[PDB]
Formats: sequence, structure tokens, C-alpha cells
Amino acid sequence: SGKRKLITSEEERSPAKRGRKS
Amino acid sequence: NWSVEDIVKGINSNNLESQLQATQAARKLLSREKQPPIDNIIRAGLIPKFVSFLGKTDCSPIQFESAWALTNIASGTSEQTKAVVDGGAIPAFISLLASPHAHISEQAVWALGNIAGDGSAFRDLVIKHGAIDPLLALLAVPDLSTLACGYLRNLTWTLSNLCRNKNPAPPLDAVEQILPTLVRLLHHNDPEVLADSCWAISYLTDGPNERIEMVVKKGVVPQLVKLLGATELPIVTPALRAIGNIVTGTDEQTQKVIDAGALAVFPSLLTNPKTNIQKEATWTMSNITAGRQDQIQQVVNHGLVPFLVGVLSKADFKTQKEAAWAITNYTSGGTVEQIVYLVHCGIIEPLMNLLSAKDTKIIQVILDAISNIFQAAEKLGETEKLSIMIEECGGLDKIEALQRHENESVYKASLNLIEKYF
Repeated sequence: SGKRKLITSEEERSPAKRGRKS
Repeated sequence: NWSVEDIVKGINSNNLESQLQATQAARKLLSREKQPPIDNIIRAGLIPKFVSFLGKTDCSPIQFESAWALTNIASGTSEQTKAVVDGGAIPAFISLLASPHAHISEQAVWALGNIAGDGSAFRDLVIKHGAIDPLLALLAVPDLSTLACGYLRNLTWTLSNLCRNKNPAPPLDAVEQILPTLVRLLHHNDPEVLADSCWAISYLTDGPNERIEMVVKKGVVPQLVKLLGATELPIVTPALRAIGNIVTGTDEQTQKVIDAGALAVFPSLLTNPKTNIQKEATWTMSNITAGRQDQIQQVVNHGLVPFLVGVLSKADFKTQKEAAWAITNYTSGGTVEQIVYLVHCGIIEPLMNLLSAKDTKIIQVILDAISNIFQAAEKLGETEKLSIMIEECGGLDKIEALQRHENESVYKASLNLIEKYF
């Protein structure tokens, strides 16, 4: 009791996808 | 750039060199910054041809150009990533992990990272096609320093996507398989590798206590605590996330964090100029003050109660709300002497000031803390002294006003307080 997990959204996590630009 | 129509004519030519030139043209179109025409390329039917070029072992240039083109289609929306998977790309990329050409195996790592990063179903499908063994085999070197920096960064990020997402979490056997390699990456000296290793650990610890235990048993907490003190914000953010996740677990899991020295870094975290760092450090503190009385005492001993008073006094409102939770947890679990100490550090005035908030949940949290502090005061016979303090810094005014508050728990707890002590 008392512990509170943090619910994150995608914006609060590293990016899940990356395009290669060069 | 070429037009999509000309790329189609080259790719449909049945001349491998014409096909190479047109695939390269597509790669360049897809590599442009403003709105690459991913959907036009999909609608033109090119994905199955790109996937067949991944198998042309005698033409490593067309393997590389198609791998890069498909990486960038898979970096798009879920529907775009699906088109790549539906073309058969997962087993074709896994085969390329074995390529003798480092730049091709690297592009295959990157493409699989985008597919797995789409969500738990594609992450799990990449695992079912057997990606983990060949991915880990690329890192089976005595010293990571012998690998190229860009190559290692891409592998670390791709492994972090195999750790990412919930409902479901990644397969337990896959996590157990990756963790030893992840722990090596967490001890590497490159800032980007360290940041993505911390993110992966933060995803593995975002879940039930059994998942936290798998990570803690690998002995990573001391290295996380060291990364908490890094100068690079991109490292501190995920290291703090992971430590914060770990202290949502059992009391024993929280004790590993304290034992490794984490609380000595909190004076700086709780005053960090990045709002989100202060917020998550205060959230972490609140889960520590929800711990055992000996863990509350370690918070006291490290001098952190004045820092909680400070964040309660002045911070972003979301941080103040985590500080309120930390206070209510502290007063719910703490000894009478610990609660006396909290009042002597000055908690009452900033608590009372926050009762003007237009947030029902923080009011409930603060009224809980006031009641916990009164209950401590009754064991000392000093409830009268507490009422005076609360009146003198304006709290009675607001507590009385809250009797007229719309929310039920608010006016109920409020009325009780005045009836019993005022």
C-alpha cells in the first residue's frame, strides 16, 4: 500500500522508431 | 530526386543494375526530411520487390539500399510498418544480421528495431522469428570498445525496443536471454549507448514486482545510481525513471536502491532545473517515504526532508503534487518522532498554502496528511499547539472554506478536522 506506479505516455519514453536520414 | 513513376519502371526492369539504381533513388526519396512519400511508394507496390532484393547475396549494394528504404518505410505509422512486415521483411532482415558487410548487418538491426518498436505484437513476432540469438551474437566480443560507435548505438536501441511495451510485457525467457548483454551495455562508456541501456532497463522495470526482481538480481542498481549522477541529461532522465520504477516494488527492492547510495544524489535531483527531473525525483521520494520506518529514517538522515519542504514550497504544480504525496506517505508510515521532525522542518505553512489549489486530489492528499499529523499530536497531548500553528499561517480559514467544497471526501474530512480540533 502507498506505492504508486508511474503511467507514462509515448512522449515521456525514448522514441520507438527512427528513420535514417543520411 | 527521381519520380515514383521512374522508380517503378527501373524496379520492374528485370535488369539488376537498373533495379539497383532505382532502389537507390527510392532510398534517397525516403531519406528526405519533409514528408517522404512513404504511402506513394507503398501504393506503387514496391515493398515485395524491396524484400526480394534483401536476399541478393551477390549484389550487396542492392541489399543495403533496399534495407535502408525499408527501414524508413517501417519508421512510419503502424499501417506503414505493417506493410513492411506483410511483405515478408522480418525473416529476410534476420538473415541479413549474418552478413559479412558490417553496414548491411547494421541496417538490418535498424530495420528490426523499427518493426519491434511498433508495439508488443510486432516485438513478439520479431522474437518468434528468432532475432535474439543473431542480435546478441553481434555483441559477443570480449570488449565492446572494438565495435564501431554507430553500430553499437543502433544495436542498443534495437534491444531497448525488445524490452519496450506492456499488455503484454516481453516474454520472460527473451528478457532473461537479453539481460546479460544489456548489463554490459549499461557499463559501456558511450553516452548514447548508456542512455538507451537505461531506457531499456526502465521498460523492464515498468511492471509487476516479479519483473523488477529479474533486473535487480542482475546487480544493476549500483550502476544505475552512478548514472543518476551523470552530467548528460539524456542519461539522467532514464536512469532516474528506472530507479523510480524499482522503488515502486517490495520494501527489499527499495532497500537495494538506498543501500547503493541513491539518496545522496537527491539534493541535486530535487533542485534540478529540468522540471521533469524534479517531478520524477519527487515521485521517487514519495515511494520511498511509503516504505518502512527505517527507510523513512534514511530519508531523514540524508537531509532530504528540507528538500521536500522546498519543493512543496515552490515548484511546478505537478511536482508539488508529488511532494504532497510524499508527505502523506511519510506521515502515514512514520514514527511520532519522525512526524515531529517534519513539522520542525517547516512543513505546515507550505502544506496550508497548497490548500488553495483547484485540484481535488491534492486537497484530499493534504487533508490526509493534516489528519495524520494531528494523530501524532494526540499521542503527545499537543493537539492544541498544532491548531494554533495551523491557524496562525492561515490554514484554518481554508479548512473551514473547504467544508463548503463540492467533493464529498473533501468536505467530510474538512468538517471532521474542525469538529475534532478547532
